[PDB]
Amino acid sequence: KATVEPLKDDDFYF
Amino acid sequence: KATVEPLKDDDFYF
Amino acid sequence: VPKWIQLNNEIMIQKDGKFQFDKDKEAVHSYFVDYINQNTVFFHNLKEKLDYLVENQYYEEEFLSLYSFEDIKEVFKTAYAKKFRFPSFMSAFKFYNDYALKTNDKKKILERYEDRISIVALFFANGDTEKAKEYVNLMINQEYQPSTPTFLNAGRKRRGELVSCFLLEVNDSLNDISRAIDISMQLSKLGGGVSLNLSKLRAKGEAIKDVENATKGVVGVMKLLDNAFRYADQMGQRQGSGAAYLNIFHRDINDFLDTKKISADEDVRVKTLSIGVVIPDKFVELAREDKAAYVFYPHTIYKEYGQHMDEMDMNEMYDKFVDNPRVKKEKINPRKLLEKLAMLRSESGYPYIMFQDNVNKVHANNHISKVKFSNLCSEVLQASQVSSYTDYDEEDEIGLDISCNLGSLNILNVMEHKSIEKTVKLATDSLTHVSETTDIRNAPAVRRANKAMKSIGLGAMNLHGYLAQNGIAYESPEARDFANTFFMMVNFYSIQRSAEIAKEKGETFDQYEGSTYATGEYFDKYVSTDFSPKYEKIANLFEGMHIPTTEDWKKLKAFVAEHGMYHSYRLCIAPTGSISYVQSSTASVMPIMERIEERTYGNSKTYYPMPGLASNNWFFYKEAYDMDMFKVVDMIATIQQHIDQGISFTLFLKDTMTTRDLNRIDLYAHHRGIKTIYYARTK
Amino acid sequence: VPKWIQLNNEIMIQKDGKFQFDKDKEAVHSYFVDYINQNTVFFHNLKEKLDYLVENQYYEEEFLSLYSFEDIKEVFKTAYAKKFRFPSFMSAFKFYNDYALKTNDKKKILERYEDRISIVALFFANGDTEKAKEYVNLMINQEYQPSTPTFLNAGRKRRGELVSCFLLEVNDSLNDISRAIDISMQLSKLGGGVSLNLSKLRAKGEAIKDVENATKGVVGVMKLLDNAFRYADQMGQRQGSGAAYLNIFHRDINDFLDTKKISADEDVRVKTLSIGVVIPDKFVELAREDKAAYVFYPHTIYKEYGQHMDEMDMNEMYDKFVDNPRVKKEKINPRKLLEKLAMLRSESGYPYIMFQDNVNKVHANNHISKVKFSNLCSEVLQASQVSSYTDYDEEDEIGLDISCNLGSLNILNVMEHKSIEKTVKLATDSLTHVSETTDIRNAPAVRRANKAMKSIGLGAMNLHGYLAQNGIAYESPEARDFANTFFMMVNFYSIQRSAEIAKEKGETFDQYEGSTYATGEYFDKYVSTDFSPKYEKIANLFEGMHIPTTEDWKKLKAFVAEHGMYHSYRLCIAPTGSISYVQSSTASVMPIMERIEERTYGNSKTYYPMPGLASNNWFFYKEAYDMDMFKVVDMIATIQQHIDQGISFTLFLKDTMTTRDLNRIDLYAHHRGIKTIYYARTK
Ligand SMILES: Nc1ncnc2c1ncn2[C@@H]1O[C@H](COP(=O)(O)OP(=O)(O)OP(=O)(O)O)[C@@H](O)[C@H]1O
Ligand SMILES: Nc1ncnc2c1ncn2[C@@H]1O[C@H](COP(=O)(O)OP(=O)(O)OP(=O)(O)O)[C@@H](O)[C@H]1O
Ligand SMILES: Cc1cn([C@H]2C[C@H](O)[C@@H](COP(=O)(O)OP(=O)(O)OP(=O)(O)O)O2)c(=O)[nH]c1=O
Ligand SMILES: Cc1cn([C@H]2C[C@H](O)[C@@H](COP(=O)(O)OP(=O)(O)OP(=O)(O)O)O2)c(=O)[nH]c1=O
Ligand SMILES: Nc1nc2c(ncn2[C@H]2C[C@H](O)[C@@H](COP(=O)(O)OP(=O)(O)O)O2)c(=O)[nH]1
Ligand SMILES: Nc1nc2c(ncn2[C@H]2C[C@H](O)[C@@H](COP(=O)(O)OP(=O)(O)O)O2)c(=O)[nH]1
Ligand SMILES: [Mg+2]
Ligand SMILES: [Mg+2]
Repeated sequence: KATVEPLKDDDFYF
Repeated sequence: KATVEPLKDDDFYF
Repeated sequence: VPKWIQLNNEIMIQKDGKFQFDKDKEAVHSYFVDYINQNTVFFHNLKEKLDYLVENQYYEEEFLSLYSFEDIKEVFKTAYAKKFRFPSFMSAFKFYNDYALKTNDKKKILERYEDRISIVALFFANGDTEKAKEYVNLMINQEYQPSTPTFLNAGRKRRGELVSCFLLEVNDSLNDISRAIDISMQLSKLGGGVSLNLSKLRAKGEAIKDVENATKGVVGVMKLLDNAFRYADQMGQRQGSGAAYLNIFHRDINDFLDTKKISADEDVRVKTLSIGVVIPDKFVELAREDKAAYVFYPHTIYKEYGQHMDEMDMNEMYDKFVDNPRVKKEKINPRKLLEKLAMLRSESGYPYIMFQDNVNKVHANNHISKVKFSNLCSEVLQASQVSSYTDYDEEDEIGLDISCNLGSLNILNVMEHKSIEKTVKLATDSLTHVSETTDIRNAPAVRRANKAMKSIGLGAMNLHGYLAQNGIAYESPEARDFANTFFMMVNFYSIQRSAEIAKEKGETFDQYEGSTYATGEYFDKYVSTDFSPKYEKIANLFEGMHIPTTEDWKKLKAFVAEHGMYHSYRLCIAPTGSISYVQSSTASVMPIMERIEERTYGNSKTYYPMPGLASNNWFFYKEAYDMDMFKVVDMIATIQQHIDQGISFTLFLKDTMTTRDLNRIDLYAHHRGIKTIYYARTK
Repeated sequence: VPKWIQLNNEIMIQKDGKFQFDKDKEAVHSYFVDYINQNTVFFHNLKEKLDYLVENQYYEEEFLSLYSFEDIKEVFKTAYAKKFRFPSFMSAFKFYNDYALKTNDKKKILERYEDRISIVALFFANGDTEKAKEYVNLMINQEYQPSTPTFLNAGRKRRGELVSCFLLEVNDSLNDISRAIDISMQLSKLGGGVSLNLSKLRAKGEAIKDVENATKGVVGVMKLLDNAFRYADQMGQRQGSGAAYLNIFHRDINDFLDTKKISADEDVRVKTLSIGVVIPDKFVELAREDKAAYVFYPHTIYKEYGQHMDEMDMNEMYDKFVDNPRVKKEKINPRKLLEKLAMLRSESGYPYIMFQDNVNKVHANNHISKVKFSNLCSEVLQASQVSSYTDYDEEDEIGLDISCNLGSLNILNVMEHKSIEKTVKLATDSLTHVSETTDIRNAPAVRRANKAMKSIGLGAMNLHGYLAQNGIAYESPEARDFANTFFMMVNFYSIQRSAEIAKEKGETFDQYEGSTYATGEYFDKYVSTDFSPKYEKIANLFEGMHIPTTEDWKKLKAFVAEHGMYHSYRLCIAPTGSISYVQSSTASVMPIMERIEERTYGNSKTYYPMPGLASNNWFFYKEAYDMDMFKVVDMIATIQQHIDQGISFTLFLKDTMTTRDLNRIDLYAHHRGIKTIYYARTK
């Protein structure tokens, strides 16, 4: 359990 | 649990 | 609230100081005319019904195609001519909830009692119209009841197997353990209960190809089997049931028993796996003398002697094992082990106890093999040969894995009809047909042993019901006299039917010539001792029915010697759990547990008085917990002397009695010739 | 406290502000002179030692009989001619504690490093003295390290299998599940890790031959496999390790992941079964656009289309699955599933992530099958065909189950010797020999695929050690340039050696003609793009060594078209856990976790500086956790483009990083063409 953080888009683009 | 009572020698003959 | 269960609950309302037993007749009448006739699918004619059932995958076309529809109509008329009426609400409820055929959505009812009986009879007869009518008469009179698998699945397309008891021998190899797991899952998938012998498996701390302390023992295989049975649970409606058996002289016996302790860890305890312990006379002798017993490492014995420990006579090889330095043994206290067995049975009902020398001193097929373990119900006692499952590329040596078809005579209805001979012979024929039509294509040893041994199990029920309805106490000597005569007659007619089947088919069971039937030693007590009733009260119960004498037994012995026997084993008394309600009979030959049985089905509470219970025979229906277990042992041993296999013998214990009392009951059962002890039920 | 342990502990004692790295040479010298030379059994001549080893069931007489004793003596001379010295105490300790041959009581030492290398080389050569000497030179120079199974077991009578990675397909049937459990136990018995594809198994709540909602799903099989691996614990020596793979579009994916939660129930949690998730590009596309995704019941798809769900391309078939009313599905949130994956990897390091379309877009054997899952170490990516294990009486339909032989080039030693071509070709020959000499009698699909595919895995190690000892940062573009050139050369020479073996034997692997090697599509990027170093420093590292050009790749393409390819698969970068210490190398192509390794053996603690660590190159040995995981992904993707199978890619995470950070790393790995992700290691 480090820290749950949601994927807030733009994380699928590079 | 049921009470544990040791077997006697006479218990093996009928 | 349903009207029928409301009427059924008026039994306990005591009017004028008595239970209203007649309410159950009103209860079943209301049950029918308010639920069953409403929910029953009715067709214009039987032809439309049969066509509907065959077309929509409810029945099998092959067995119905052996009769012209006029013959099937005649069979159904014979079933309905009796106009059978369930005497109690529980009988009809259990039938129409467990065995009656229902639509694919479990919405309506397709089969009545007569329809199911007619279908089972046409399945049994295999093309014979007169035989089908005879089976219809036998079952509609409730003289004979096929087991739950057969009665439930006979003639149904999407069905399980007609056999539900299987016994597997596991060899001491990983290939054999994997095959045992696979076969256990395959047979549990079919709905059968599987028993496994774990005595040939080497103990914990044995070498696996010259690396020592490598084997996990029988407890690892026990965990594997427990998870295999949890996986193959058939939707979970009836979860996979398995039994494991270990010889008491196995080194892993203490760890084997520790799997049932309440304080057992999750990495050891098994939940879906029943356990049985096989006790040779040597262990009882060692405990009696308070000497130091030894448990042995099976692999050391196999390496030293070339045979498995359980394949050898412990009463003649125990001292050789102890004196052998190359055999590894562990010191145990046999009396401490007996006390642990008693404590475990008190706290959990486990293990099953098999007295190996009690089974094998009267075993008829010791030439094939000795009986090394029992089934999940602890009453099947047959010779088995272990298989040698090899690598994938190599051929397997298929042994003999036990399986028998179950069937119960209703003692009350058989005695009322004075039809011991006809019922026994017809039941033997039906069980033979079930054996012949059973083909397990994923258990090679079960298949081979079913084809070779042709073993059947013909049990009985309603013994206590018949005795209580005839004014005979279960513990009374008259009850044991009746049981002696009745089961001697059953054995006589089963042997006669087996010999007649062998003569007609021209074949006997495999290795019959080495059996005690062929040598004639089996018939010694029957040609020497007369089993006619010793009491005038019992002798009148058999009036109008011929009791075979010593001369009749000599003639039967000559007949068997000249024609042989078709079945290696014929008689085994199973628990007969749920079919006892349908037949309105007490369960098996054991005494009743409750006079009026209270059950809760869903959110409804209903009560089941014992069959025939009234005020005139209230005290003859003595509960099993209130009676002396020594007299019950005497009764079961009287019955056991006429039964070639075992009897599922449940011990009914009070809370007051200690573990010493349970041990005394076990030792008296061993002394009296009891082959197996099923359960230690405590109230 | 041992003298060598004290000397090794003086490394941490900082003298003049620097670690005493030179104490490890003193530590290893003391270790040898005080323990190894004392506990090494010495013989008057090599003949006496060899006779003692063969006659005392230590070696195999079959492979040693292929040489005259003069040839074996010359091979041992070649091994001892190098005068190899272990540079660090940990190298010698690991070798003499894990791989050196010991007496049956594990008291004395029979094999030195040279003896083990000579025996392995003599086993590899299979009768060729010059080839054996070449293998001796290759291994004593530590340019090539055979895997732990091969190095430990080659030429040993009481040996396990030389292969330890197996990949099994499990078909949707009880027969196939039981066979999978059996084969898993048999392979774990041999000491090999077993990976099982559970995607074909129908989900929980599916119908079993007209009985709806009867299947326990993949989790029941998971429990069965976990207990099977716990039982088959390698004779109680090393814990049985197995892996289960499930497609992310499988309906039981959430139940599959819940088996690794810390709060998982004991009837759901699996302990010894690693889990890997297969993710097609369709799932990543659905999560990218935040569209709600569907997981499908595999049996409905199989019934509708006649093909397994994992046998079909989800990119084209996903819409047809969703729009098909006869295909059962449940809505999921793909982004929530990705976050759950990242949370599970943070908590426990599981599951492995296999990007299905990254593997199959460059897979050379898609005609045989697509790559559906990976091994226990997440680097084996080969085509598999599921086997149809039928009933006992019937004939099974044997498919292809993956099992490849592992070997590792030492990048530092291969680079310093300027022997990429020779080391690669000799390693290919040795791996081919291991493949041919491997015969597994209880896994028919594994044996068939080993005989047909002839797949090998040639990995690499000491990438970070070589780079840090040459003043190159692991994340630097020059490091990726070196990896590109080096692994292009490795791929070139492995393809050349495979085609040479095919020409020599006149045979290719089964179904080679449909591969991209046969059509030339494999060589497109090699005949179109130049992979020479783009940096002068990197180009100087390859001085004296011919880097294959575009014309060389065209010649290789023509040679492969003319003569074929012997190995379906050649290169896979395994983790190389314990053999890295013996080779004084950093593990695999991964960066180092710690600069100096602190471990406790027995009651004494040991210190292991990374090989070549000093004051000058201290900061080039950057710890993996301090590194940017994006640059590590870039490096592995640079290597992955020359490796036909996968690479064991461990994510090294800090405690401060979020679930979003792990998800970003996974998505960038997917974007960059990473095939598999092994572990999420958090500091
Ligand atoms: N106890 C019962 N067991 C079996 N079927 C029953 C029972 N009670 C009722 N039924 C069913 O309900 C039908 C009607 O029951 P009912 O009590 O009217 O019997 P009957 O045959 O019309 O008359 P009677 O029993 O008074 O001679 C029966 O034909 C039978 O199918
Ligand atoms: N680091 C090491 N790696 C391998 N073997 C070693 C190592 N250190 C010592 N030995 C072994 O111990 C023996 C004694 O070596 P030592 O350094 O004491 O002197 P030596 O006999 O002059 O050495 P060498 O034979 O190597 O020239 C070596 O011959 C070798 O077998
Ligand atoms: C027998 C059995 C199977 N299963 C699972 C495992 C199998 O993948 C699946 C059924 O496989 P099968 O055993 O092959 O089912 P079947 O042949 O009897 O009928 P059908 O093939 O039409 O379904 O269900 C259980 O979950 N529990 C069980 O008890
Ligand atoms: C392989 C294996 C066997 N066993 C036990 C169970 C078997 O009853 C017993 C026999 O295993 P086997 O499969 O017969 O192993 P083996 O034939 O190689 O060894 P041996 O030469 O002694 O026959 O070993 C384990 O407990 N764990 C294991 O992992
Ligand atoms: N009609 C009919 N008869 C059924 C059904 N189930 C069982 N039977 C039994 C009742 C009779 O004993 C037998 C013949 O019934 P039928 O076909 O109606 O014949 P019949 O009454 O014209 O002679 O079949 C059923 O559903 N319908
Ligand atoms: N003598 C001896 N030599 C060993 C042993 N283990 C490995 N060797 C290697 C060392 C040499 O390279 C090779 C030959 O040794 P040898 O038999 O003593 O040969 P020689 O020098 O007498 O001709 O074997 C060993 O135990 N004894
Ligand atoms: Mg064996
Ligand atoms: Mg199937």
